[PDB]
Amino acid sequence: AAYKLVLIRHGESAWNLENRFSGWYDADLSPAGHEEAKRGGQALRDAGYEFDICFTSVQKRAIRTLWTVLDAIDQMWLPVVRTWRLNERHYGGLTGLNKAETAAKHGEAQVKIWRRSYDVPPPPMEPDHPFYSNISKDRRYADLTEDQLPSCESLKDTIARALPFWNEEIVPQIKEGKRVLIAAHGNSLRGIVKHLEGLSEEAIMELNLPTGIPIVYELDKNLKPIKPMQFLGDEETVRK
Amino acid sequence: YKLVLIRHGESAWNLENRFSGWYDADLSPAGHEEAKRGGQALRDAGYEFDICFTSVQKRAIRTLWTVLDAIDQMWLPVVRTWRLNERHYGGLTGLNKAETAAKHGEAQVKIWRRSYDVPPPPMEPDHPFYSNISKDRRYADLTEDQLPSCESLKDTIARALPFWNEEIVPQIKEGKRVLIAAHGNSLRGIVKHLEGLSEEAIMELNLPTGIPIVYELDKNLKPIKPMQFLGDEETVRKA
Ligand SMILES: O=C1CCn2c(C(=O)O)cc3cc(Cl)cc(c32)N1
Ligand SMILES: O=C1CCn2c(C(=O)O)cc3cc(Cl)cc(c32)N1
Ligand SMILES: [Cl-]
Repeated sequence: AAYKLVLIRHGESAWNLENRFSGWYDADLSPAGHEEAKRGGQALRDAGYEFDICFTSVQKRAIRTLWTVLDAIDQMWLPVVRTWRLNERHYGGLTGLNKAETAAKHGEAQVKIWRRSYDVPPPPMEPDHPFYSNISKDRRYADLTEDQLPSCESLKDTIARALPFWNEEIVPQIKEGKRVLIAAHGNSLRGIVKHLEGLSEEAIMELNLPTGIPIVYELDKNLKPIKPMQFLGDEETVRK
Repeated sequence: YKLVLIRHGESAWNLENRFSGWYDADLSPAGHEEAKRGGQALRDAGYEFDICFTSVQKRAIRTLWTVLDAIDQMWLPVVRTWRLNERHYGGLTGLNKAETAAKHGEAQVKIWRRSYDVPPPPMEPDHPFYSNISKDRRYADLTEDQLPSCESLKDTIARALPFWNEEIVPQIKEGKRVLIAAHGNSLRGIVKHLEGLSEEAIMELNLPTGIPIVYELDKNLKPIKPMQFLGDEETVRKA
């Protein structure tokens, strides 16, 4: 094909072990998730992949995934571009709650509505929320406009603010011939996969990208996939 | 304005004592610990940055990664440039002191050590690093004039300072707090421009490794006080 694009979703975080909603909270990788990034980078190294530019979020679990990959493939010298538009979905007032706290406060019906819905956001993260200063006042977002800093996101909102970065900054690099690596999160990568394959709301909400595994697209000159996405790795991990 | 430089520490296989140059040596464990200590000094002092500059050489890049991790600023933008690379030591790259004297003689090696504008011999096709460096992907867009076979110190500073002038100075002037993680001779180039040092003075300057180097600059980017070092009092005095 004309072009080849590689995505990687970061693995287990510290808050995953606590089964807390992270969203925009800057949870680090857990030791296991860091090991996953190492395995994915080894897969890219064995396959001989080369890149010219990398994109990631401003969240350290993705940035550390990308760092671990670049180390494994001996491409630490590549230019790296960080953007809040590749961040995980903003889970609003659910941020920091675990499964039990969420069910206790909102009930199983409302939580299932939020889980299955494409465009119903969770509650806003209000100023008295325990992580409100930690996230909404973090200087890394100081240049966002009032309308851009979200208090909460549905998957629709998340995709809506990720796709502008893809169209304006990633697409030109790809069409310039640069080999792109994107290290990011489940829901932002959902936005990209939905755009690439023209998937339905229901189809994207059923797609669970694997973590720590290189996802390869072969793209024609209009950036439309010529075949299904492929996973890199040994036979076992590729199986699962 | 506040500007921080950090020079990386020890590299693998004693290569900092072997004219490591443009060979892309990794940090040794000890040099990695040096970087962790420097980053911890920066965190203890509560430093914040807005943009970071480094070379295309992984010992500098890993030093900067370690510092960003230690100060919880992995989200900062990072700009890599070959213009901040270590001095290219030509045919000497990879040789220890005894091998250098054996091959070239004491008198010649002294001349290269003491001279500001005489390069070592070029790195030839038979050199074990010749294809490893000169055909490396990362230098593919360099023009023939730009990609060295060897550099005098003058050469190194001449190719570093254009990057300083065109990319770092505008950021300092916009008020962004700049961090630079680079190498001995490229940082020498910056320090020589900042302090207007002479050739003999810059050749006598040996910047310490793993130590944050803080500059306070006025509206003209002219230092207002001598460079200061960060760390516990023990290592600060030493430096
Ligand atoms: O990607 C996902 C799936 C996992 N998920 C769950 C769960 O119980 O597994 C609840 C939930 C709620 C919201 Cl608003 C978004 C979610 C949620 N995003
Ligand atoms: O920064 C330096 C100082 C250390 N140095 C020595 C030494 O014996 O310490 C020999 C030498 C030769 C060249 Cl061409 C450049 C050097 C050299 N660059
Ligand atoms: Cl980086």
